Amino acid sequence: SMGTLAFDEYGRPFLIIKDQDRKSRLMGLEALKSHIMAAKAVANTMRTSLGPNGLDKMMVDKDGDVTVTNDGATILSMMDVDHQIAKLMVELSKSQDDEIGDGTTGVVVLAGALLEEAEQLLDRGIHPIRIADGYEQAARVAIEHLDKISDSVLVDIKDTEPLIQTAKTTLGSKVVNSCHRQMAEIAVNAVLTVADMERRDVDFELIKVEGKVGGRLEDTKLIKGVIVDKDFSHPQMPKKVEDAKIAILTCPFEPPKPKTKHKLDVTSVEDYKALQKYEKEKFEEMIQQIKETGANLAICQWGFDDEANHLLLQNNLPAVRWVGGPEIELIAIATGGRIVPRFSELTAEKLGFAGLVQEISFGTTKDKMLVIEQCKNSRAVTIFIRGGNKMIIEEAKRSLHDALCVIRNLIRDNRVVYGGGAAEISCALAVSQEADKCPTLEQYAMRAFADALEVIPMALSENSGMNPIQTMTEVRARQVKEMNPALGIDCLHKGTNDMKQQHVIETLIGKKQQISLATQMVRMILKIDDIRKP
Amino acid sequence: KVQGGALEDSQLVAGVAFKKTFSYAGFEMQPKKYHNPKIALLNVELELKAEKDNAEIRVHTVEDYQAIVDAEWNILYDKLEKIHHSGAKVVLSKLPIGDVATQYFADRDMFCAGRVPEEDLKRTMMACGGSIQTSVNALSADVLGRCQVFEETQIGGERYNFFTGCPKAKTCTFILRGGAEQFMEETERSLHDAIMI
Amino acid sequence: KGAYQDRDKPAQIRFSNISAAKAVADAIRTSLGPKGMDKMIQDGKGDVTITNDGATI
Amino acid sequence: KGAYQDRDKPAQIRFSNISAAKAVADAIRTSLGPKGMDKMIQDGKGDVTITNDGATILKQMQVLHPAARMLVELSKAQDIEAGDGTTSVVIIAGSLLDSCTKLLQKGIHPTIISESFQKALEKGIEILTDMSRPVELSDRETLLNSATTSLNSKVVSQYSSLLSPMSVNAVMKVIDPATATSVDLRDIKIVKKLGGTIDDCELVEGLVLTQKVSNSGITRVEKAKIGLIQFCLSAPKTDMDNQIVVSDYAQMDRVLREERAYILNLVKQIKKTGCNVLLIQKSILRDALSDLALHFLNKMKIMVIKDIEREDIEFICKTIGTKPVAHIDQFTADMLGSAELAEEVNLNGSGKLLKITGCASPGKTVTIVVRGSNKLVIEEAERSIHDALCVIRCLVKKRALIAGGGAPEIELALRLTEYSRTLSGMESYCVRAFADAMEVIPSTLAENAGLNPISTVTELRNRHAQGEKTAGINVRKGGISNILEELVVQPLLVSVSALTLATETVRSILKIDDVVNT
Amino acid sequence: ASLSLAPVNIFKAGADEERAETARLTSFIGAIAIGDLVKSTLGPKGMDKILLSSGRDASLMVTNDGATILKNIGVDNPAAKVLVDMSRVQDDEVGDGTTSVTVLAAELLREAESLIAKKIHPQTIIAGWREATKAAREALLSSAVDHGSDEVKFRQDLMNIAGTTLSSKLLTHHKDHFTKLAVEAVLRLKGSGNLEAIHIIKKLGGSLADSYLDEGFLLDKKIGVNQPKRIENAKILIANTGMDTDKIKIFGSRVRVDSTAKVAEIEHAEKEKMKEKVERILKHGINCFINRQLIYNYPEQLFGAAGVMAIEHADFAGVERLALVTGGEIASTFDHPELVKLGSCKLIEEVMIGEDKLIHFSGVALGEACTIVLRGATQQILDEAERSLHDALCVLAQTVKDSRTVYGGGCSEMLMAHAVTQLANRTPGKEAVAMESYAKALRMLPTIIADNAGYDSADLVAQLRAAHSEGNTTAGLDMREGTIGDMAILGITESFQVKRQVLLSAAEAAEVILRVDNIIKAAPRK
Amino acid sequence: DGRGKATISNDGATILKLLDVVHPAAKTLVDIAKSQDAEVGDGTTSVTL
Ligand SMILES: Nc1ncnc2c1ncn2[C@@H]1O[C@H](COP(=O)(O)OP(=O)(O)O)[C@@H](O)[C@H]1O
Ligand SMILES: Nc1ncnc2c1ncn2[C@@H]1O[C@H](COP(=O)(O)OP(=O)(O)O)[C@@H](O)[C@H]1O
Ligand SMILES: Nc1ncnc2c1ncn2[C@@H]1O[C@H](COP(=O)(O)OP(=O)(O)O)[C@@H](O)[C@H]1O
Ligand SMILES: Nc1ncnc2c1ncn2[C@@H]1O[C@H](COP(=O)(O)OP(=O)(O)O)[C@@H](O)[C@H]1O
Ligand SMILES: [Mg+2]
Ligand SMILES: [Mg+2]
Ligand SMILES: [Mg+2]
Ligand SMILES: [Mg+2]
Repeated sequence: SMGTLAFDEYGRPFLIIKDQDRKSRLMGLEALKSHIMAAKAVANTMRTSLGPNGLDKMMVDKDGDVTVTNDGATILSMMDVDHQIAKLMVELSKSQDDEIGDGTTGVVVLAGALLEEAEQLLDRGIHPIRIADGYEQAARVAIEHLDKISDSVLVDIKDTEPLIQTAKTTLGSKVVNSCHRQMAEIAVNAVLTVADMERRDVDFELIKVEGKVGGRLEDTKLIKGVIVDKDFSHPQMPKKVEDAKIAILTCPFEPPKPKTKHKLDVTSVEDYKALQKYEKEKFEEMIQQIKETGANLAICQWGFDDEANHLLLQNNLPAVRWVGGPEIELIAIATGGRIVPRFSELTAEKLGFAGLVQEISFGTTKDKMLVIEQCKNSRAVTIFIRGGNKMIIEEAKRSLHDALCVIRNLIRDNRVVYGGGAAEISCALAVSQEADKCPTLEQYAMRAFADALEVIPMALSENSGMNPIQTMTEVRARQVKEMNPALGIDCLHKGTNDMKQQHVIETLIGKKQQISLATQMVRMILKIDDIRKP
Repeated sequence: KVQGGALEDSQLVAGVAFKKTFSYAGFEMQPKKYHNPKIALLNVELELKAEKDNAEIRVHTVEDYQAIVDAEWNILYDKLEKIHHSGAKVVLSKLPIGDVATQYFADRDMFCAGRVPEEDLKRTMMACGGSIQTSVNALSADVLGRCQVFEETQIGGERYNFFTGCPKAKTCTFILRGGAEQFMEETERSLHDAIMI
Repeated sequence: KGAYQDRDKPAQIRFSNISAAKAVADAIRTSLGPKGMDKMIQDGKGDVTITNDGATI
Repeated sequence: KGAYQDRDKPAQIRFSNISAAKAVADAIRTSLGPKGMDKMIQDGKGDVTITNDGATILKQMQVLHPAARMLVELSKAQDIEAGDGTTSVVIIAGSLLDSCTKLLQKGIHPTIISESFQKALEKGIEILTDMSRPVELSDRETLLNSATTSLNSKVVSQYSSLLSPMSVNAVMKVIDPATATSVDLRDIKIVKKLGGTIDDCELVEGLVLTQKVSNSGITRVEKAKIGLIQFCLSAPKTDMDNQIVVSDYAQMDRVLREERAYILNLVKQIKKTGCNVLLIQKSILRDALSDLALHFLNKMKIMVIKDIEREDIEFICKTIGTKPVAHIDQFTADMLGSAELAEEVNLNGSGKLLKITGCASPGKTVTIVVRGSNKLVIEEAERSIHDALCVIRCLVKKRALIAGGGAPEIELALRLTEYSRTLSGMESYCVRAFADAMEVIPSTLAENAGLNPISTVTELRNRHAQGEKTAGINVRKGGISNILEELVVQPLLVSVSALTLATETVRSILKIDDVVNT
Repeated sequence: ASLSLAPVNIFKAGADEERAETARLTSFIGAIAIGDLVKSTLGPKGMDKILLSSGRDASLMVTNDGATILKNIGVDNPAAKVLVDMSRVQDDEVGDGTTSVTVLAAELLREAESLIAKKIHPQTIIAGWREATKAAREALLSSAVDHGSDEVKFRQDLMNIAGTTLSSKLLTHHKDHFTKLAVEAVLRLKGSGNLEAIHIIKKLGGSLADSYLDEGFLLDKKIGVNQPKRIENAKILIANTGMDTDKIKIFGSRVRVDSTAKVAEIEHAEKEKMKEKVERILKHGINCFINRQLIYNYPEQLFGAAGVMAIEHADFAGVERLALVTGGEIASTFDHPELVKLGSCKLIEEVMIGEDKLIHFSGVALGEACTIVLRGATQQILDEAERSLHDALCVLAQTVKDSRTVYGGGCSEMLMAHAVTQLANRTPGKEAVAMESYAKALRMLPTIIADNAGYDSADLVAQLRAAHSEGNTTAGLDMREGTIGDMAILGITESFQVKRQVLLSAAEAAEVILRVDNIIKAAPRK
Repeated sequence: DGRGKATISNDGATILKLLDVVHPAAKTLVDIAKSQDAEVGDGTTSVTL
């Protein structure tokens, strides 16, 4: 492990690279084995966070804040890694999360398993590129087999039971499985409310995921509208407004002010009195314009002053101030209103409508929130999460993100493979059959790919207390005997091994992305044979 | 380079594509698909601003004060109204487009993107077939751009604007997928080798 | 569901021992056979030893 | 065999708190009584402080143990409620805790100790009230004797003949004796000026100011009409950004001239009212007294004192009947104060003072000028005078008087011993502990006087049992006597509040069982 | 292999990865440390702690509140941090139960360590714990009683709840006093839950029984100089105006002239504007004027000449409470007096408390906000009294919101434990062995309550368990003599809200701590 | 790099740019690999070899 070790065949200094004495290098099979060791360490860390009986990890950051989670992407992001192959595995999980939002632990476990099998193949002397090419071949076979055994679900708003089952499968492994169906239902309703069916797009900016300590997890609900962390501007305004005609404004309720450098010169008592009357009349004109539009509520983005606040109160115009741009946008979208930049441009048509605007309390806290709901056809939505601690609230947020991403993936492609390791077992069977029909030296690489695909069912069995090899062999034999690629691991011990009957459901895009990403990253890792670093 | 996805999921767009650029409020009120849009490519800051940095207003009357306020607003609104009357349903600026302009275009059911990078702007120009305008006073169909489809879609965690359908396109945009920053970077280097070859 | 196996250090120790043993085996795999080569070993005192013998190595 | 009590840290914490409290009590035991001495305290910064005040001593010694901190807060609370007894209260608290030590050792629970202490407290309040005698605020001799008793403990006790009548006059001048239920000692202003001796302290019925006079030549004013000015005598300045743009040479001369004319009109509107003394509030953000204004005022023969503070305004108005004026339009003759004299008096080259004496509307305010040869003795004279004023305040609050010289403590000890013998149980031990603990103040008085504490306290107990409940330690004769003949009296409120606050602090400390290092 | 114990360490210098048994060890020891710390404050015979911070100011607190204790300690164990946050959230949700939720979570984790040693999976344990939580919830809800309809019995339940909330705290000395204080103060809110309406002023000095609830209102602000100090039949204008060199909000405005004479004219115009503002104010027909903002010398003079008491520098809280206590409208515009509602109180005087003067509003109109004067011998006594009063007021507010009540003295925990035991002995598998541990923790709650007094905790909890098995669903600890009794008669009752929240938050935190099999720490920022 | 950011490449010009070569004669191979990537875009490893 050194950059250059000669110093010359003549005794004269041999300096080629800067700080070559402080620099290191690993070349060849030892570099490959170091990579495999790092990847195996990461994967063996992650495999215990896989499945319903999977356990969580408690991450502590630089400043000592605690994060309890089962999400592989969050774990590997919070993990203070120094190894570059482990950094690649963190990138792998992040990529699975970006593209899919689920599978972030399966990808890592599977990639680690592929590298662990490549280890024995390299011991037997196969070229790492030949291993990578056999892995590509087997991965293509497995992807087509997934397309083959896939099923389809209806993504309609009438019967949402298949989507609820998919979301429940996604949320089975998370701490929020205490409110399993409630969480699944609200993730489904959220995406279906905010989803472009024709475009097949789902903008998550239209889903506001808010958390507030207090209450119970069961109190988490879907608001068809908006929630804001603000209150009415005056403490004597009413805390409830029903059938609210809302004026959304990005103009501070203050006297106008040019953006250009300006100096208004007062040169006489008459000029001073004119200025005074101008200010008074500006405040009165603002409030009068808001009133003549017919609004019963105003929502500004930039705060206002004492005269405007008291005039709103006097004129029976409850008002919120210092509302942020994103929530202003969501309020406009939800209430059907248009964002107005100045009072002169305000009309009865630019107003939004909410059947209820309320200020909500949270016990012995002094904190208030504003709920806007009972809109007609809100294309925006809010998920308000409650719970007994900020750790379970943050975990609920990320778990519900997983469920929303899964429903998004169904809206993008409704095809569905059955989980519990059943899809992996079926793909392993297909890859084994094709390796049997393959006469080149990659037969070994494809057999290794199959043995690696079989690590997810083994991991599920282990986490569920079952004997990995026994359970997997029995369910594999059953799959080959009675043709049913929906036969998998009974993690919850419902008796049956039929995942189609247990309604354990994954997205085809999810499994395909797992396989493809794991294989591509394993390829880039096997292609590395030299490490240099200080 | 869009992290997430497979190499076979990578793609070439016979047009131009670039990532969404720091939208303000009302951008979600804007539409996100246009089926024969005309495209205004500009080097213009569209927002309420000091008309000039060495400019100083001096008034001695509240009527003149109000006139000046309304004058700033009319300057902005006239720029926006010219852009609207050019027929352009999509608006791209190398310079910022403020929240007022964003909401104006959202109300007119137009699309706006500001702070677009210069390279992406020139590619949009070479693809759609217009010219980049520092002034909005001559927005002719000769200087406007055109594509058969404009869309904003999700690609692996990021939002991307696609101008597709340009038959006169002298430009293309590779969109590379993969599981790591360095994976995608070495993919780019490989493609650079192939392209130079 | 059998016994949870609340402890992971036994398995960790097993894997550590296996790794060390495999490392030794893979280190001397090159000194095996007619086509195998020798290793030079410089002791801490500086006593040099060239050898193909596994026990000696 | 009950519960094993597997934990010993609660008891260890109790004993540590008791030890700290007893250490504080034993540290200040020497500053108790007429024969008690003072402590010097050099702060970390080097600020020296000589004092006999328990609250001052404890606040100034940066105590670190929690229980000792709590005793500091206790002495401060006594200083608030009574202003006298801040040493007795700490000593009583320390003694109650030192007795809780052996109670705990006997194996009594802190809760039982606390409740029995509450019982002893209620019985002791009853006993002290029975001992007490009512007082009329017309009883000037009783007030003088209360003040003299309060001062006997301090460095200013050879000057009691001078500072007791002043401490009675001040309070009797700042309260309506028929309706008053309390006193605000902010009505009594104290002005510490170095120089002279403590025999030079003075009670000024009018007003005293340390601010200097701005006029030269006008130091004395008879038949003085005084005005408070909350506006600025300088060139006009709007609250908004204002400039004066000159574009012609003539406008320059015009600017100077019009400024002169503005200032002259101001000072003329001031002179027209008959004002000859002018108090100008302190003004940052604007010059309150320009040189032009001073020139014109001096030419008009008006004394000027600027830099008056915005916190002394209500006091100055309460004193000399002035009304603060913030706009020249409202500056008229009815907004002035008439004083028979206003003079800048010199103190033997030791500084200057503005004295506004004589007043047609001298409203319930007085000032005390404290003189002295050292900063330390001046500070302690101020503290002692405050203690005397607070004793008179206790007398105003509660029209009841109690004998001194440890007579209340001995009577308390005795009658609570009797109460303990009647309340047989485990409360009996705790009440007897409360009694013998309060029997420590007489012991301290005796030790400090120089007597045999055991013999003195035994004679006191014996005479109080015979019936002489107004019997105490006569440090003048050197033994026991009727303490009212020595005229050692103190308000019942002092003893009662000391007992109450000490018992509450003791119960609080007894409810503690652990210490954490957050 | 493992991330840490591998031939290659995959971590940056300063990081760490505790694995399964090591992680559960540090988690259980941290949680049980937190719990053992916070107990001994539990119950009537609970004792207080000295916090004794270590910063350079060295704040000193004497507390019996578990939330306060946990907030003010330097915790570095992650599971302990979880329990700390749990107690903080308890104090946010309700105002009581912050020591019971922590002790319960710690006892559940102790039982969970025992079960893991018994070789049970920390998913079979979580399953059984969720079933037991359901059973305990339903038993509690069935045991709850409501009296909000009957006004007299609701008053009695409020008094009992306040007494039970204060029993553990330093105010149990004067419990019958502070109970009445807190109940009257929470009923003066007339159904609102605004605890900011109840202002608490801690005045050093006096006895703890000298504390009281002012029949009107008290304010620690000053009156102007030439202005009255006593006002009978006070008409009050509550405001938030500037009244302090109040400039026109046009900020480019500048006075640019060519004459000091013109500058003086403009200055006089500013003063005339302030005078007209004061005149518009006075046209409301007032005797008192309270402003959230300052009041400068000139408006002070004007109010004095008008005979108006002008209180300045009240704050947002001050004017809110004043509006609640008098009926007025906080105003900033005075061009429509017919629309501005004024406040009323029979009298406004200046009173003495300790050595400080305060504005006293007596005979107020509404009274929907309150002032409580807390007297005491030490600042520590005063802060602990404020915390205890806050506890009691929060609980009474939550009860006025939800009149459901639940008996205390371990009766509720014993009833829930009985339900969990029935479920367990009717349930097969090792989930039954985890339900039994749930029940053991629920029982260990009153066990600890009794331990803190010095009684035969084992004997008394056995008696309670037998009673709740026989059907005496109201049996609880009688902590006067050290026996068992009828909580319904002794008046030891809690808010169903607080007991349910204790149960659920404890079970949830124990679940989330039990799901952890790895603790991956990142290099400290240092 | 010193910042800890890794670059993974099969491209010889890239690899040699990243190697902090300081030998005056061995800088010439890095330079000609750069020149090859400039003029052609392929052959960077072949040129050095
Ligand atoms: N109810 C269930 N029964 C059997 N297997 C399940 C069940 N729920 C989830 N799984 C399996 O556990 C695996 C891991 O899912 P999960 O841990 O939720 O996310 P990730 O795929 O990111 O690890 C999936 O492959 C799925 O097949
Ligand atoms: N000429 C040869 N051809 C093939 N194999 C050989 C030959 N000579 C020795 N071997 C094999 O080499 C191995 C032993 O080689 P060696 O390096 O001495 O190892 P060891 O120390 O185990 O004997 C045996 O398997 C032996 O059969
Ligand atoms: N002339 C005196 N003879 C006897 N006892 C006195 C005399 N003067 C004061 N005392 C007693 O001294 C005690 C107070 O002295 P002091 O040192 O001021 O302590 P504290 O700060 O507690 O008042 C009281 O018990 C009082 O009765
Ligand atoms: N007078 C009493 N008799 C019996 N038990 C009581 C009494 N007062 C309170 N408790 C019990 O003490 C527990 C509350 O103790 P406390 O120290 O206030 O902790 P927390 O902060 O959890 O409320 C509850 O179980 C309550 O029922
Ligand atoms: Mg999942
Ligand atoms: Mg004294
Ligand atoms: Mg409590
Ligand atoms: Mg090439």
